[PDB]
Amino acid sequence: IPSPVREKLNRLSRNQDVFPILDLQELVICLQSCDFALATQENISRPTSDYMVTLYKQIIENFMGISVESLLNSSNQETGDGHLQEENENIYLDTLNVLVLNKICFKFFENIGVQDFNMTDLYKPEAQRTQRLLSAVVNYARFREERMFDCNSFILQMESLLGQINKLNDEIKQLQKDFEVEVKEIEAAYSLLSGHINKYMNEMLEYMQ
Amino acid sequence: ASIDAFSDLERRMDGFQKDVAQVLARQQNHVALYERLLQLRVLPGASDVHDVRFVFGDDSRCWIEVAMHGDHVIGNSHPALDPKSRATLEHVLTVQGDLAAFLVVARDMLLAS
Amino acid sequence: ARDPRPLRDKNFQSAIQEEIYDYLKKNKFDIETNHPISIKFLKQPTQKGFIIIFKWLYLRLDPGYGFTKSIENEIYQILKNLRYPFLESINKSQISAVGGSNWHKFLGMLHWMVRTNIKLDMCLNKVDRSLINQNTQEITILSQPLKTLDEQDQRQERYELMVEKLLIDYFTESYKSFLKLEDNYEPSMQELKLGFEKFVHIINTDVTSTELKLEELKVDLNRKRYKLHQQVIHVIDITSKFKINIQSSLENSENELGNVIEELRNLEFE
Amino acid sequence: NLLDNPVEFLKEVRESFDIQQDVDAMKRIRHDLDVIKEESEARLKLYRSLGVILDLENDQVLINRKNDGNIDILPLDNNLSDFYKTKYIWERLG
Repeated sequence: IPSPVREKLNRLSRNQDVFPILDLQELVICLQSCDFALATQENISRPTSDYMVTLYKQIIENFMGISVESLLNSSNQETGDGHLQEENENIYLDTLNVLVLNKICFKFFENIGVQDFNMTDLYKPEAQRTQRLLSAVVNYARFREERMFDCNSFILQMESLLGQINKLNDEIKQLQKDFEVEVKEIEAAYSLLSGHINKYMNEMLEYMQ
Repeated sequence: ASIDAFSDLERRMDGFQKDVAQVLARQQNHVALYERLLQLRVLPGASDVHDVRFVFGDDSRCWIEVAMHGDHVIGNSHPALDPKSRATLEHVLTVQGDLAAFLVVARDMLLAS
Repeated sequence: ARDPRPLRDKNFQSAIQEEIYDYLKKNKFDIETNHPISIKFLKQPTQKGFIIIFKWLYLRLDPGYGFTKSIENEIYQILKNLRYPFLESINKSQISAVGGSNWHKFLGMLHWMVRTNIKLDMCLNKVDRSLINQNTQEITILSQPLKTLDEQDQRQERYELMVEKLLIDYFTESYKSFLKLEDNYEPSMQELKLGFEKFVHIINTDVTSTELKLEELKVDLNRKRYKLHQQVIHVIDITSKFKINIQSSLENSENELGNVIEELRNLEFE
Repeated sequence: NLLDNPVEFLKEVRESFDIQQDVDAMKRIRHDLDVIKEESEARLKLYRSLGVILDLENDQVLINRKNDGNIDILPLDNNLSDFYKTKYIWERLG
């Protein structure tokens, strides 16, 4: 008297894989069209480290709108830690940065259906994992592009309101520029005359002493 | 670019305007004036051997010419005068040697004649 | 490239075992895994218990990593990808039985991981604080009474940054529902509408602020111009009177002296 | 509310000065003083030697032909001078 089995806890694994896997040529065309010029079929098929590090940085800055430099900056708190004693060494640097980059990808991919991003994907990338991850990314980008018309009313309201600031700020800089020019050009007509008057009296004095 | 320093130039205007007034203070003729008050003018003589000619009155009614080079006693008069009037005037320039005395007396003789 | 720490020193091993045990008990090692922790165990360990500790620490550094069936064969590669600064100093032969004489080299690697974990939390706080800083972008420029920056439009680009931060939140959440075969994003949309009203109210502050500042520059320039104009009037008013009086003086002097010279040379009777 | 065009206004002031007119004027004024001075000089010493001294500082005329300063003065103000000043300036002489 045996009992059946629900294999499809792997449907949940397929569920973790709900986003579509894109063919190599289509995946790259879409990635390039998102203005990631660095992405190529050749490099992505044989991923190397220091290439993936550069390429990954470009991707994160676009979808997150942040500065990697600012990221390096925030890792190094200016004051408040360890200032009295150096402990004599520049070590831990970059190692912490490498794990922080790992975390950034991990959190993002959790949001788009990938739960197991890890250091191999960054530092010894492999073809199937690489295309799987990027296909989830593209599907997310397409969803964002596709659904971007949901927010156009907000954009239009924002553009109206931003227009009022700019129009008001344009008037302010125009008015403040025009008055300073007007003042000086009148003063030039007077400044010429002021030198003229000292000159006139000085010549007349030549024949009075 | 000049401004606000006008008080410096204002001082120059007020100073120069009044330096002008000092230099241009109206010098009086002192000769047109003296002739106007006294009806007495000093002109060169017609006969330049006798240098100085004196004209009395508003018109050419009375006049006389005198050398005034040294001991100047020259007889000459538009209203003719007797020798006695001419001798007294000739002594004031000779035995008195006073120009001022000779001048006041001469005009009295001429205007009355 | 060798590790400068004195791993072989036996005094150091005795000291840190007590210090390590206290930390391990506090962070629930003996509870999360059934394996108990003891000073004796940290004195000389078993290989089985070491892998439990290494995996527990590394998952705190790299939670998505999928460990293979025999962790010993990827520890070197893991350190290589991690850019472990002391990789050359660890020989591949002693990973087979770490509990032997060379346990000190592997205690120090584990200890270094603890220090990295400690430092990572500080890093995450700075990232979090950076999030706080991004929480500043939203609120720090707007709480300037008035800002100082080369582009009044840069405040604006910051405003756009403040706005864009809302859509990334909005679309990120909507995408989660889409992948769950869900299509209703009204929860996300209502939250976006409420946040945008805050924006409208706050950017309204700039419109109202800028309008009032603008009306004050108008009044001030008109009055300053009037004051400056009065300065011009005074110069022009007394300059002309100066010149005309001297023109009169010049004219008066010339007529004065011309008539005198005519009289001085008019020796006629007339 | 004022200064319809301050730029033209200032221009007129520079154009109303004219240096050469006044410089030319200065040449003529200095020349005229010399002509009056030089052609009055010989006569002016003759009138000075007469004893007739003139005060224009204080609007009166002094006479010093009696070896004293007690000779009565004649003011220059509020006067006819129409055979008026001349009578006084002939009766005070001797």
